[PDB]
Amino acid sequence: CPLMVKVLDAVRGSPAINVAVHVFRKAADDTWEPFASGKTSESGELHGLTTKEEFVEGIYKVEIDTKSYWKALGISPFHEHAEVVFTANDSGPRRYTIAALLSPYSYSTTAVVTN
Amino acid sequence: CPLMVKVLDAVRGSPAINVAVHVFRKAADDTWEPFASGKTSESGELHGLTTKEEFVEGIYKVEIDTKSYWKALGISPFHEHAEVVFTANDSGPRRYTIAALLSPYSYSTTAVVTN
Amino acid sequence: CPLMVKVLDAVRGSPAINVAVHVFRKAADDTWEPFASGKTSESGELHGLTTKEEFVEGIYKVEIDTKSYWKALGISPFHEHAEVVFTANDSGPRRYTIAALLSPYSYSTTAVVTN
Amino acid sequence: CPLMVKVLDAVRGSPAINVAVHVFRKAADDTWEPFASGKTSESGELHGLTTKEEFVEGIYKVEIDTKSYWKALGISPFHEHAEVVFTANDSGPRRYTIAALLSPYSYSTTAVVTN
Ligand SMILES: [Ca+2]
Ligand SMILES: [Ca+2]
Repeated sequence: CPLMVKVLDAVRGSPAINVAVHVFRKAADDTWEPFASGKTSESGELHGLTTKEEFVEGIYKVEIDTKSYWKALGISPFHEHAEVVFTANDSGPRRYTIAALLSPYSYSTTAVVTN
Repeated sequence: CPLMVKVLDAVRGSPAINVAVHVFRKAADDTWEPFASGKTSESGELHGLTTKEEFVEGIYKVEIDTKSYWKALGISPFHEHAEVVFTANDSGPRRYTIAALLSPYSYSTTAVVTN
Repeated sequence: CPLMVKVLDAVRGSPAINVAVHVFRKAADDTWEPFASGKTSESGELHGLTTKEEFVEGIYKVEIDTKSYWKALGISPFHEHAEVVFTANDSGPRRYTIAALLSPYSYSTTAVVTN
Repeated sequence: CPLMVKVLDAVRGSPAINVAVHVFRKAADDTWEPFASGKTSESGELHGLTTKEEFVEGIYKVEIDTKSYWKALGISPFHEHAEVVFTANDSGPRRYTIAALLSPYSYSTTAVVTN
């Protein structure tokens, strides 16, 4: 599992469950091509987005649908989504965990990169 | 001044100075069109991006060039940039401050919306 | 004004208004003695805590009463308070801003130290 | 394992390894009594601090020795430590994960509380 996403809810102190995540990869013509998508589990984690073979070098965009998360809980949030854009695998394959911490008017995102 | 951007550096404990910031507004055909841009000042702030007349309701993207900031300091960063995407909504007088707190492998962003 | 405190509310996207803040200085016997205190203003800021003459080198604790803030908003919080503990060091002219970003189950704090 | 601590390094995008953590519990005379201590592993996690039987109701302080962490990496940080203070088990036993995200001049802490 070379790409994992973990999302927490800073209002409830809980995993953010059922958060939709869409991953895109920049194509040779500079457009964002759809790459993988999924939703966070009861643990706030999303595994199985991609494989070592498919997850080649490139610029990737991880779009976390924070607005739909808050709206489903009856909350009108500020952001449309949280976007995380990064070059991956430039020095060979790595494992990436993209974490996000959500509040209605704020979020944080951190990358943990391991070899 | 209905839209301000403030950027802080969590490694040096300082304003993030001379950071390029580009603002886009979502067009009818779902493309991002340039709206305003600048570089943060010595206080990490970018004022005068738009005016009340120009800053109508819609979806805006604030792209902060974090990668160039870290590279100018000789520090290896994770993200290509930090993106903040939000809907501006008219509900009484509103001023939007988009704050960002930068680390090489993490950032947070918060919206301070006041009257 | 060598020491300022700024507090933001990540749930409402606003300054955190009327938050009690207590500053302590570490005494010779390793106890915390009261040094300054106040409540944040309508802009979430607390100025005028100390003076250059009084704010000598040493270890300081800034205790932010986050629990009372959330309870006044009818929101259930995790922490008893947020504590920020740091050494003030004289290396040229220095101004310290202690910023805090509050959510019910999470907070961040950053030091902005400028000349 | 009713109390776990996880620490990440926002400069390196890595677990924060070998971070000392000291836990205290407020005694009946209002002093902070030592409760448990440990260090984070190669994964940035600290397990085994306490047991369900020992981890009774109370006010707990989790002190994360961030300064020694940064100093051992050759970095002079701002904070002495990161303190996390909370009432535990008030509505019956819960499992607490205290996460911290470290930068030299900033940190965040979040609590994930599960039943
Ligand atoms: Ca390459
Ligand atoms: Ca009880």
